[PDB]
Amino acid sequence: DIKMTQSPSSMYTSLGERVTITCKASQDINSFLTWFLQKPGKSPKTLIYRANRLMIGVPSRFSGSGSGQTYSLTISSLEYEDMGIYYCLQYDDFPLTFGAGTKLDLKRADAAPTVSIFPPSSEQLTSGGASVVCFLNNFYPKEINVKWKIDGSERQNGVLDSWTEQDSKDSTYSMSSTLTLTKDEYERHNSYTCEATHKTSTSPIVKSFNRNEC
Amino acid sequence: QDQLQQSGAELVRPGASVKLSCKALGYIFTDYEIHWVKQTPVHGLEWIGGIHPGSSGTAYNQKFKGKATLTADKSSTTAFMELSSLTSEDSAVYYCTRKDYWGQGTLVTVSAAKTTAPSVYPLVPVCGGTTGSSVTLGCLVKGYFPEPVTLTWNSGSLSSGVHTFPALLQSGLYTLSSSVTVTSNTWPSQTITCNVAHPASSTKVDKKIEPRV
Amino acid sequence: GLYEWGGARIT
Repeated sequence: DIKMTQSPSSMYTSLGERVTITCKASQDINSFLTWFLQKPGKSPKTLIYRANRLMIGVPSRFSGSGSGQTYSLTISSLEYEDMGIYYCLQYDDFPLTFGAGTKLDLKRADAAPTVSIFPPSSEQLTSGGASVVCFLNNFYPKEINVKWKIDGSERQNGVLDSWTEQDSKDSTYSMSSTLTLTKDEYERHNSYTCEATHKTSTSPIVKSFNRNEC
Repeated sequence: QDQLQQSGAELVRPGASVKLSCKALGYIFTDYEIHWVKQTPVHGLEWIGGIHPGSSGTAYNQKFKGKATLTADKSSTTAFMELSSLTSEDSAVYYCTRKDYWGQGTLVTVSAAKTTAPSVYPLVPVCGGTTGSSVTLGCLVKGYFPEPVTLTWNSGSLSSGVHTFPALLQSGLYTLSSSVTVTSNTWPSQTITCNVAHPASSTKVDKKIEPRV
Repeated sequence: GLYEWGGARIT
Protein backbone atom coordinates (compact mmCIF):
# COMPACT_ATOMS: atom_id res chain seq x y z
CA ASP A 1 0.00 0.00 0.00
CA ILE A 2 1.00 3.66 -0.44
CA LYS A 3 0.88 5.46 2.90
CA MET A 4 -0.72 8.78 1.91
CA THR A 5 0.23 11.61 4.31
CA GLN A 6 -1.91 14.76 4.30
CA SER A 7 -0.99 17.80 6.41
CA PRO A 8 -2.24 19.67 8.17
CA SER A 9 -4.95 17.52 9.78
CA SER A 10 -7.14 20.54 10.53
CA MET A 11 -6.72 24.28 10.01
CA TYR A 12 -8.12 27.64 11.18
CA THR A 13 -8.45 30.10 8.34
CA SER A 14 -10.36 33.23 7.47
CA LEU A 15 -12.24 34.29 4.37
CA GLY A 16 -9.77 35.96 2.00
CA GLU A 17 -6.74 33.96 2.99
CA ARG A 18 -4.61 31.68 0.86
CA VAL A 19 -4.85 28.00 1.81
CA THR A 20 -2.40 25.20 1.12
CA ILE A 21 -2.91 21.51 1.99
CA THR A 22 -0.13 19.00 1.15
CA CYS A 23 -0.32 15.33 0.14
CA LYS A 24 2.66 13.05 0.51
CA ALA A 25 2.81 9.63 -1.06
CA SER A 26 5.08 6.81 0.02
CA GLN A 27 6.06 6.29 -3.64
CA ASP A 28 6.05 8.10 -6.98
CA ILE A 29 2.36 8.16 -7.90
CA ASN A 30 3.08 9.55 -11.36
CA SER A 31 0.83 12.54 -10.78
CA PHE A 32 -2.06 10.08 -10.31
CA LEU A 33 -3.63 12.24 -7.64
CA THR A 34 -7.18 13.48 -7.13
CA TRP A 35 -8.44 16.21 -4.77
CA PHE A 36 -11.94 16.30 -3.30
CA LEU A 37 -14.18 18.00 -0.80
CA GLN A 38 -16.50 16.54 1.74
CA LYS A 39 -19.06 19.10 2.88
CA PRO A 40 -20.63 17.98 6.16
CA GLY A 41 -23.60 15.77 5.43
CA LYS A 42 -22.57 15.35 1.77
CA SER A 43 -20.99 12.97 -0.72
CA PRO A 44 -17.55 13.88 -1.98
CA LYS A 45 -17.16 16.42 -4.79
CA THR A 46 -14.20 16.11 -7.16
CA LEU A 47 -12.20 19.30 -7.67
CA ILE A 48 -8.91 18.32 -9.21
CA TYR A 49 -7.75 15.23 -11.09
CA ARG A 50 -4.40 13.94 -12.28
CA ALA A 51 -2.49 16.29 -9.99
CA ASN A 52 -3.42 19.56 -11.62
CA ARG A 53 -6.62 19.39 -13.78
CA LEU A 54 -9.63 21.28 -12.42
CA MET A 55 -12.92 19.38 -12.72
CA ILE A 56 -15.47 21.16 -14.89
CA GLY A 57 -17.59 23.55 -12.81
CA VAL A 58 -14.93 24.06 -10.19
CA PRO A 59 -14.04 27.73 -9.69
CA SER A 60 -10.43 28.81 -10.59
CA ARG A 61 -9.58 29.82 -6.98
CA PHE A 62 -8.76 26.07 -6.67
CA SER A 63 -5.48 24.85 -8.09
CA GLY A 64 -3.27 21.79 -7.74
CA SER A 65 -0.23 19.91 -6.72
CA GLY A 66 3.28 19.06 -7.85
CA SER A 67 4.59 15.68 -9.06
CA GLY A 68 6.95 12.91 -7.95
CA GLN A 69 5.73 12.24 -4.46
CA THR A 70 4.42 15.39 -2.74
CA TYR A 71 1.43 17.29 -4.07
CA SER A 72 -0.63 20.28 -2.88
CA LEU A 73 -4.11 21.82 -3.54
CA THR A 74 -3.79 25.62 -3.16
CA ILE A 75 -6.90 27.71 -2.50
CA SER A 76 -6.05 31.24 -3.67
CA SER A 77 -8.62 33.11 -1.56
CA LEU A 78 -10.82 31.16 0.88
CA GLU A 79 -14.59 31.39 0.51
CA TYR A 80 -17.30 30.13 2.88
CA GLU A 81 -18.53 27.58 0.37
CA ASP A 82 -15.05 25.91 0.68
CA MET A 83 -15.51 24.82 4.28
CA GLY A 84 -15.51 21.03 4.54
CA ILE A 85 -12.85 18.31 4.88
CA TYR A 86 -10.43 17.97 1.97
CA TYR A 87 -9.04 14.55 0.84
CA CYS A 88 -6.41 13.37 -1.62
CA LEU A 89 -6.39 10.06 -3.45
CA GLN A 90 -3.71 8.24 -5.55
CA TYR A 91 -4.96 5.88 -8.25
CA ASP A 92 -1.56 4.94 -9.64
CA ASP A 93 -1.99 1.42 -8.25
CA PHE A 94 -4.31 -0.85 -6.19
CA PRO A 95 -5.49 -0.77 -3.68
CA LEU A 96 -6.65 2.88 -3.88
CA THR A 97 -5.62 4.80 -0.77
CA PHE A 98 -6.78 8.09 0.76
CA GLY A 99 -4.93 10.72 2.84
CA ALA A 100 -6.50 11.22 6.33
CA GLY A 101 -8.24 14.50 5.40
CA THR A 102 -7.84 18.11 6.44
CA LYS A 103 -10.76 19.89 8.17
CA LEU A 104 -11.32 23.59 7.53
CA ASP A 105 -13.13 25.79 10.05
CA LEU A 106 -13.65 29.52 10.36
CA LYS A 107 -11.38 31.31 12.83
CA ARG A 108 -12.01 33.79 15.58
CA ALA A 109 -11.06 35.89 18.57
CA ASP A 110 -10.92 33.59 21.59
CA ALA A 111 -14.09 32.92 23.56
CA ALA A 112 -14.25 30.85 26.78
CA PRO A 113 -16.99 28.42 27.79
CA THR A 114 -20.13 28.87 29.89
CA VAL A 115 -20.09 25.70 32.00
CA SER A 116 -23.26 24.31 33.59
CA ILE A 117 -23.67 21.28 35.85
CA PHE A 118 -26.79 19.25 36.48
CA PRO A 119 -27.05 16.57 39.19
CA PRO A 120 -29.28 13.65 38.15
CA SER A 121 -33.02 14.15 37.89
CA SER A 122 -35.16 12.60 40.61
CA GLU A 123 -36.95 10.52 37.94
CA GLN A 124 -33.85 8.78 36.57
CA LEU A 125 -32.61 8.18 40.13
CA THR A 126 -36.01 6.52 40.79
CA SER A 127 -34.99 3.99 38.08
CA GLY A 128 -31.64 3.68 39.84
CA GLY A 129 -29.28 4.96 37.13
CA ALA A 130 -27.44 8.24 37.75
CA SER A 131 -26.32 10.78 35.16
CA VAL A 132 -24.06 13.69 35.94
CA VAL A 133 -24.29 15.93 32.83
CA CYS A 134 -21.99 18.91 32.07
CA PHE A 135 -22.33 21.51 29.31
CA LEU A 136 -19.35 23.62 28.21
CA ASN A 137 -20.97 26.23 25.89
CA ASN A 138 -19.88 28.64 23.17
CA PHE A 139 -16.06 28.49 23.26
CA TYR A 140 -13.36 28.89 20.63
CA PRO A 141 -11.02 27.48 19.85
CA LYS A 142 -12.10 23.83 19.80
CA GLU A 143 -9.51 22.47 22.28
CA ILE A 144 -10.84 21.73 25.77
CA ASN A 145 -9.78 19.27 28.44
CA VAL A 146 -12.84 18.03 30.33
CA LYS A 147 -11.93 16.27 33.56
CA TRP A 148 -14.33 14.64 36.02
CA LYS A 149 -13.46 14.53 39.70
CA ILE A 150 -15.72 12.84 42.21
CA ASP A 151 -15.18 13.85 45.86
CA GLY A 152 -11.77 15.21 44.77
CA SER A 153 -10.60 12.21 42.76
CA GLU A 154 -10.57 12.14 38.97
CA ARG A 155 -12.58 9.42 37.20
CA GLN A 156 -12.33 8.80 33.46
CA ASN A 157 -14.54 5.75 32.91
CA GLY A 158 -18.20 5.82 31.95
CA VAL A 159 -17.91 9.27 30.35
CA LEU A 160 -19.47 10.24 27.01
CA ASP A 161 -18.38 13.44 25.26
CA SER A 162 -20.48 14.76 22.37
CA TRP A 163 -19.34 17.66 20.22
CA THR A 164 -21.16 20.33 18.30
CA GLU A 165 -19.67 21.14 14.89
CA GLN A 166 -18.46 24.75 14.78
CA ASP A 167 -21.64 26.85 14.79
CA SER A 168 -22.13 28.90 11.63
CA LYS A 169 -23.62 31.89 13.45
CA ASP A 170 -20.91 32.63 15.99
CA SER A 171 -18.03 30.34 14.88
CA THR A 172 -17.85 28.75 18.32
CA TYR A 173 -18.03 25.13 19.36
CA SER A 174 -19.11 23.30 22.46
CA MET A 175 -19.29 19.94 24.10
CA SER A 176 -21.53 18.00 26.43
CA SER A 177 -19.73 15.90 29.04
CA THR A 178 -21.59 13.12 30.81
CA LEU A 179 -20.67 10.92 33.74
CA THR A 180 -22.86 7.84 34.28
CA LEU A 181 -23.08 6.02 37.63
CA THR A 182 -25.68 3.76 39.26
CA LYS A 183 -27.89 4.91 42.13
CA ASP A 184 -25.80 2.95 44.63
CA GLU A 185 -22.56 4.22 43.11
CA TYR A 186 -23.71 7.87 43.09
CA GLU A 187 -24.77 7.77 46.75
CA ARG A 188 -21.36 6.77 48.12
CA HIS A 189 -19.84 10.08 47.09
CA ASN A 190 -20.67 13.72 47.89
CA SER A 191 -18.98 16.44 45.86
CA TYR A 192 -19.11 16.22 42.07
CA THR A 193 -17.03 18.55 39.93
CA CYS A 194 -16.90 19.57 36.24
CA GLU A 195 -13.32 20.49 35.28
CA ALA A 196 -12.14 22.36 32.23
CA THR A 197 -8.72 23.43 30.98
CA HIS A 198 -9.30 25.83 28.09
CA LYS A 199 -6.91 28.33 26.48
CA THR A 200 -7.62 31.96 27.46
CA SER A 201 -8.19 31.04 31.10
CA THR A 202 -4.91 29.97 32.72
CA SER A 203 -6.64 28.10 35.55
CA PRO A 204 -9.28 25.39 35.26
CA ILE A 205 -12.88 26.44 34.92
CA VAL A 206 -14.88 24.60 37.54
CA LYS A 207 -18.59 24.33 38.33
CA SER A 208 -19.79 21.88 41.00
CA PHE A 209 -22.49 20.66 43.35
CA ASN A 210 -22.64 18.88 46.70
CA ARG A 211 -25.09 15.99 47.32
CA ASN A 212 -25.91 17.49 50.76
CA GLU A 213 -26.63 20.89 49.21
CA CYS A 214 -23.80 23.14 48.08
CA GLN B 1 -23.59 12.14 -19.14
CA ASP B 2 -24.80 12.30 -15.54
CA GLN B 3 -25.08 10.49 -12.20
CA LEU B 4 -25.22 7.73 -9.60
CA GLN B 5 -28.11 6.66 -7.37
CA GLN B 6 -27.67 4.71 -4.15
CA SER B 7 -30.24 2.54 -2.38
CA GLY B 8 -31.62 3.77 1.01
CA ALA B 9 -30.43 3.06 4.58
CA GLU B 10 -30.02 -0.45 5.88
CA LEU B 11 -30.59 -1.49 9.51
CA VAL B 12 -29.28 -5.05 9.72
CA ARG B 13 -28.52 -7.56 12.43
CA PRO B 14 -25.07 -8.91 13.18
CA GLY B 15 -24.47 -12.20 11.38
CA ALA B 16 -26.52 -11.04 8.37
CA SER B 17 -25.86 -9.91 4.81
CA VAL B 18 -26.78 -6.75 2.85
CA LYS B 19 -26.69 -5.81 -0.86
CA LEU B 20 -26.18 -2.18 -1.90
CA SER B 21 -27.17 -0.91 -5.37
CA CYS B 22 -25.57 1.76 -7.54
CA LYS B 23 -27.86 2.61 -10.44
CA ALA B 24 -26.02 4.65 -13.08
CA LEU B 25 -27.69 7.13 -15.42
CA GLY B 26 -26.92 9.24 -18.48
CA TYR B 27 -23.86 7.51 -19.87
CA ILE B 28 -22.89 4.08 -21.21
CA PHE B 29 -22.89 1.73 -18.22
CA THR B 30 -20.50 -0.90 -19.55
CA ASP B 31 -17.71 1.60 -20.34
CA TYR B 32 -16.71 3.07 -16.95
CA GLU B 33 -15.44 1.41 -13.74
CA ILE B 34 -17.56 1.63 -10.63
CA HIS B 35 -15.72 1.58 -7.26
CA TRP B 36 -16.91 1.09 -3.71
CA VAL B 37 -15.50 3.15 -0.83
CA LYS B 38 -16.26 3.02 2.89
CA GLN B 39 -16.44 5.92 5.37
CA THR B 40 -16.04 5.81 9.15
CA PRO B 41 -15.02 8.03 12.03
CA VAL B 42 -12.19 5.67 13.07
CA HIS B 43 -10.51 4.88 9.74
CA GLY B 44 -12.07 7.47 7.45
CA LEU B 45 -11.99 6.66 3.75
CA GLU B 46 -11.34 3.15 2.65
CA TRP B 47 -11.58 1.56 -0.81
CA ILE B 48 -13.38 -1.79 -0.90
CA GLY B 49 -12.89 -2.52 -4.59
CA GLY B 50 -13.91 -1.93 -8.18
CA ILE B 51 -15.90 -3.49 -10.96
CA HIS B 52 -15.80 -3.10 -14.74
CA PRO B 53 -19.46 -3.38 -15.84
CA GLY B 54 -18.32 -4.03 -19.43
CA SER B 55 -15.58 -6.66 -18.95
CA SER B 56 -16.87 -8.02 -15.63
CA GLY B 57 -13.36 -7.58 -14.14
CA THR B 58 -13.09 -6.83 -10.42
CA ALA B 59 -10.39 -5.54 -8.08
CA TYR B 60 -10.75 -6.03 -4.36
CA ASN B 61 -8.95 -4.62 -1.37
CA GLN B 62 -7.31 -7.34 0.74
CA LYS B 63 -9.05 -5.91 3.82
CA PHE B 64 -12.57 -6.71 2.38
CA LYS B 65 -11.98 -9.61 -0.03
CA GLY B 66 -13.44 -12.25 2.33
CA LYS B 67 -16.47 -10.03 3.03
CA ALA B 68 -17.22 -8.19 -0.22
CA THR B 69 -18.81 -9.33 -3.49
CA LEU B 70 -19.01 -6.91 -6.39
CA THR B 71 -21.51 -7.55 -9.16
CA ALA B 72 -23.17 -5.47 -11.93
CA ASP B 73 -26.33 -5.84 -13.97
CA LYS B 74 -26.07 -4.39 -17.48
CA SER B 75 -29.80 -4.60 -18.12
CA SER B 76 -30.59 -2.30 -15.19
CA THR B 77 -27.25 -0.46 -15.22
CA THR B 78 -26.82 -1.11 -11.53
CA ALA B 79 -23.67 -2.01 -9.64
CA PHE B 80 -24.21 -4.43 -6.71
CA MET B 81 -21.91 -4.71 -3.73
CA GLU B 82 -22.81 -7.50 -1.21
CA LEU B 83 -21.48 -7.31 2.39
CA SER B 84 -21.69 -10.55 4.28
CA SER B 85 -21.26 -11.90 7.80
CA LEU B 86 -22.10 -8.50 9.22
CA THR B 87 -20.19 -7.31 12.22
CA SER B 88 -20.36 -4.10 14.25
CA GLU B 89 -17.31 -2.83 12.31
CA ASP B 90 -19.32 -2.76 9.06
CA SER B 91 -21.52 0.05 10.33
CA ALA B 92 -20.59 2.97 8.12
CA VAL B 93 -21.16 5.11 5.06
CA TYR B 94 -20.69 3.28 1.77
CA TYR B 95 -20.27 5.27 -1.46
CA CYS B 96 -20.25 4.12 -5.08
CA THR B 97 -18.09 6.40 -7.26
CA ARG B 98 -17.14 6.58 -10.92
CA LYS B 99 -14.08 8.50 -9.73
CA ASP B 100 -15.20 11.87 -11.17
CA TYR B 101 -18.78 11.65 -9.80
CA TRP B 102 -20.18 9.98 -6.63
CA GLY B 103 -23.42 8.51 -5.34
CA GLN B 104 -24.90 10.13 -2.22
CA GLY B 105 -24.09 7.31 0.21
CA THR B 106 -25.87 4.41 1.86
CA LEU B 107 -25.86 4.28 5.63
CA VAL B 108 -25.64 0.75 6.96
CA THR B 109 -26.12 0.17 10.71
CA VAL B 110 -25.50 -3.32 12.02
CA SER B 111 -27.28 -3.76 15.38
CA ALA B 112 -28.58 -6.36 17.77
CA ALA B 113 -30.85 -3.81 19.51
CA LYS B 114 -34.66 -3.80 19.76
CA THR B 115 -37.01 -0.88 19.31
CA THR B 116 -36.40 0.96 22.57
CA ALA B 117 -37.98 4.31 23.56
CA PRO B 118 -36.13 7.09 25.30
CA SER B 119 -36.19 8.22 28.87
CA VAL B 120 -36.51 11.99 28.64
CA TYR B 121 -35.03 13.35 31.88
CA PRO B 122 -35.53 17.05 32.67
CA LEU B 123 -32.25 18.75 33.56
CA VAL B 124 -32.82 21.13 36.41
CA PRO B 125 -30.19 23.74 37.34
CA VAL B 126 -28.64 23.07 40.79
CA CYS B 127 -31.52 23.81 43.17
CA GLY B 128 -29.61 24.91 46.23
CA GLY B 129 -27.17 26.63 43.93
CA THR B 130 -25.49 29.66 42.42
CA THR B 131 -26.59 32.44 40.04
CA GLY B 132 -25.57 34.79 37.23
CA SER B 133 -26.82 36.93 34.33
CA SER B 134 -28.31 33.95 32.44
CA VAL B 135 -29.76 30.47 33.07
CA THR B 136 -29.16 27.21 31.20
CA LEU B 137 -31.73 24.42 31.18
CA GLY B 138 -31.08 20.92 29.81
CA CYS B 139 -32.76 17.66 28.72
CA LEU B 140 -31.58 14.03 28.45
CA VAL B 141 -32.93 11.35 26.10
CA LYS B 142 -31.04 8.22 27.19
CA GLY B 143 -31.32 4.73 25.75
CA TYR B 144 -33.19 4.74 22.40
CA PHE B 145 -32.83 2.72 19.16
CA PRO B 146 -32.86 3.30 16.45
CA GLU B 147 -32.08 6.90 15.52
CA PRO B 148 -33.20 9.39 14.81
CA VAL B 149 -34.94 11.43 17.57
CA THR B 150 -35.83 15.12 16.97
CA LEU B 151 -36.07 17.15 20.16
CA THR B 152 -37.40 20.67 20.39
CA TRP B 153 -37.63 23.30 23.07
CA ASN B 154 -41.06 24.80 23.54
CA SER B 155 -42.11 23.32 20.22
CA GLY B 156 -39.53 24.97 17.96
CA SER B 157 -40.65 28.48 18.89
CA LEU B 158 -38.07 28.86 21.65
CA SER B 159 -34.94 28.22 19.59
CA SER B 160 -32.36 31.02 19.50
CA GLY B 161 -30.24 29.78 22.40
CA VAL B 162 -30.62 26.06 21.66
CA HIS B 163 -27.96 23.36 21.54
CA THR B 164 -28.56 19.71 20.56
CA PHE B 165 -25.69 17.26 20.56
CA PRO B 166 -25.10 14.33 18.26
CA ALA B 167 -26.45 11.09 19.67
CA LEU B 168 -23.80 8.94 21.28
CA LEU B 169 -23.82 5.19 21.66
CA GLN B 170 -23.53 3.49 25.00
CA SER B 171 -24.64 0.05 26.17
CA GLY B 172 -25.98 -0.73 22.70
CA LEU B 173 -28.31 2.29 22.90
CA TYR B 174 -28.34 5.95 21.96
CA THR B 175 -28.19 8.95 24.29
CA LEU B 176 -28.54 12.57 23.08
CA SER B 177 -28.48 15.79 25.09
CA SER B 178 -29.79 19.30 24.67
CA SER B 179 -29.06 22.72 26.20
CA VAL B 180 -31.01 26.02 26.18
CA THR B 181 -29.49 29.24 27.41
CA VAL B 182 -32.30 31.56 28.40
CA THR B 183 -32.35 34.97 30.02
CA SER B 184 -31.95 34.77 33.80
CA ASN B 185 -35.07 36.97 34.12
CA THR B 186 -37.28 34.50 32.19
CA TRP B 187 -37.24 30.88 33.35
CA PRO B 188 -39.60 30.15 36.23
CA SER B 189 -42.38 32.41 34.85
CA GLN B 190 -42.37 31.65 31.12
CA THR B 191 -42.05 27.85 31.35
CA ILE B 192 -39.57 25.92 29.23
CA THR B 193 -40.60 22.40 28.15
CA CYS B 194 -38.44 19.75 26.43
CA ASN B 195 -40.34 18.12 23.55
CA VAL B 196 -39.06 14.69 22.46
CA ALA B 197 -40.38 12.41 19.70
CA HIS B 198 -39.11 8.94 18.86
CA PRO B 199 -40.67 7.70 15.62
CA ALA B 200 -40.04 3.93 15.53
CA SER B 201 -41.70 3.53 18.91
CA SER B 202 -44.23 6.22 18.08
CA THR B 203 -43.62 8.17 21.27
CA LYS B 204 -43.78 11.88 21.99
CA VAL B 205 -42.87 12.68 25.59
CA ASP B 206 -42.97 16.25 26.92
CA LYS B 207 -41.06 16.72 30.18
CA LYS B 208 -41.69 19.83 32.26
CA ILE B 209 -38.38 21.43 33.31
CA GLU B 210 -39.06 22.29 36.92
CA PRO B 211 -36.91 23.45 39.85
CA ARG B 212 -36.54 21.43 43.07
CA VAL B 213 -35.51 21.76 46.74
CA GLY C 1 -13.26 5.21 -19.41
CA LEU C 2 -11.91 8.56 -18.18
CA TYR C 3 -9.01 8.31 -20.70
CA GLU C 4 -7.55 11.62 -19.53
CA TRP C 5 -7.30 10.49 -15.92
CA GLY C 6 -4.66 7.81 -16.46
CA GLY C 7 -3.71 5.63 -13.52
CA ALA C 8 -4.48 2.09 -12.34
CA ARG C 9 -7.23 0.34 -14.38
CA ILE C 10 -9.07 -2.97 -13.85
CA THR C 11 -8.97 -2.93 -17.65
